[PDB]
Amino acid sequence: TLNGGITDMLTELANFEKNVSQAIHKYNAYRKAASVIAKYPHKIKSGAEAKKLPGVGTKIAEKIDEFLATGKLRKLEKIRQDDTSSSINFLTRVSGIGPSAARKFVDEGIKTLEDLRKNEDKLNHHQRIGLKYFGDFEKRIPREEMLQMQDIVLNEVKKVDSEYIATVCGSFRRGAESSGDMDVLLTHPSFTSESTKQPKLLHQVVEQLQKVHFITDTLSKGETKFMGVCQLPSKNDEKEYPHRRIDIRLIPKDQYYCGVLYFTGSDIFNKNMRAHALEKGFTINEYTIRPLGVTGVAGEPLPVDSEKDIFDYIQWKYREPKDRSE
DNA sequence: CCGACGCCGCATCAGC
DNA sequence: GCTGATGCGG
DNA sequence: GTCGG
Ligand SMILES: Nc1ccn([C@@H]2O[C@H](COP(=O)(O)OP(=O)(O)OP(=O)(O)O)[C@@H](O)[C@H]2O)c(=O)n1
Ligand SMILES: Nc1ccn([C@@H]2O[C@H](COP(=O)(O)OP(=O)(O)OP(=O)(O)O)[C@@H](O)[C@H]2O)c(=O)n1
Ligand SMILES: [Cl-]
Ligand SMILES: [Cl-]
Ligand SMILES: [Cl-]
Ligand SMILES: [Cl-]
Ligand SMILES: [Cl-]
Ligand SMILES: [Cl-]
Ligand SMILES: [Mn+2]
Ligand SMILES: [Mn+2]
Ligand SMILES: [Mn+2]
Ligand SMILES: [Mn+2]
Ligand SMILES: [Mn+2]
Ligand SMILES: [Mn+2]
Ligand SMILES: [Mn+2]
Ligand code: NA
Ligand code: NA
Repeated sequence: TLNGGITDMLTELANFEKNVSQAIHKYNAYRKAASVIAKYPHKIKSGAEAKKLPGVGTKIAEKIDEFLATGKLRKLEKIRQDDTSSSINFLTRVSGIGPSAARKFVDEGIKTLEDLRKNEDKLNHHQRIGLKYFGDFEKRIPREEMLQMQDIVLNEVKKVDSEYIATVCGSFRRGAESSGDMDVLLTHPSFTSESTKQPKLLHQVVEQLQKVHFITDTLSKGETKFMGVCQLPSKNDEKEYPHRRIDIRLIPKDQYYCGVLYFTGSDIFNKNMRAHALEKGFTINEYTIRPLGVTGVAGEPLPVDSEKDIFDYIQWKYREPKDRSE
């Protein structure tokens, strides 16, 4: 892409800060800079030019000047050669292993894929499954396959209870031609902000998808959020499709608009949008947008009858999902 | 300079 | 068992 | 690491 070298550098720095340094704000700062640069419609010729963009400061401007001059960043060359940093970074690529578990594993002499495989008993359930499908989870999902997965989820959901509505969100809803995984928002009239009238609303759906061998494993599961693994069925003599991550979030039906804005994202879009709301005197979560009282305490949920209504409250023009890929 | 940086679900642990 | 901190994830 | 105040 236009400034791909810079955004890659920044993304790598972000990862280092999160996984190694354990500095979440630095991680977020770097990702924010990469995101604003990614969107910038000119090929950046200097750090000064980049510094004009919001989120890009003095330190990043300097790194951009070094990157542009040399094609490299010394700081990253160093980090790349450091054994602890490199090991910690790799372990964190397994779902369920974060910065803390990675550093602990590397402490115990567990630091390669092979090491993990021969110490399964040191992993929790999530981590065990993340390792099992490590290779598959590296692969992206063509949109054509997302469409196939959408049909299966939507039709299977209908067979449990025709009152369910399932909406594929995440990168798919933002129009991506390929997705890292599948994200599904689920509703049912028996679960609203004002009561849960049926039990097992999410469970029933997971069971059904498992029953037809779509869902193959579970990373975690509660009453409103399921994290697992799924796989398209392959044809006769046809090689198997990769295993894919799937996230399903059951949302109170009357709070669909807040939930769908939330689950559509992107994650950076959300951080940016929620931060602006705070600046504007509001707080947005997946359920409500609420006013901030003077004390700084949230008040009553404001009326919402569209995604647009939420943008309006905070004085932002509506942005279609495809324009929320930050 | 500096205080804030999105907001919440589920798994695991420490403490009682 | 419960409750609140921490990890890791959406 | 950045930015408003
Ligand atoms: N998972 C879903 C999907 C949608 N709906 C209902 O369906 C309506 C709109 O249908 P749909 O086109 O599928 O969603 P949106 O286009 O995002 O909503 P709208 O066009 O009304 O703004 C929403 O008001 C919502 O009440 C729901 O309850 N649960
Ligand atoms: N830190 C995060 C992570 C995720 N999300 C929400 O959860 C959605 C799904 O998460 P994820 O699958 O990780 O993001 P995608 O945008 O779908 O990216 P990908 O193509 O890799 O799946 C995001 O889009 C966003 O709406 C969020 O609010 N904050
Ligand atoms: Cl930090
Ligand atoms: Cl480099
Ligand atoms: Cl360093
Ligand atoms: Cl859909
Ligand atoms: Cl709320
Ligand atoms: Cl769109
Ligand atoms: Mn992904
Ligand atoms: Mn996704
Ligand atoms: Mn996801
Ligand atoms: Mn597989
Ligand atoms: Mn703003
Ligand atoms: Mn996290
Ligand atoms: Mn400033
Ligand atoms: Na700037
Ligand atoms: Na991980």
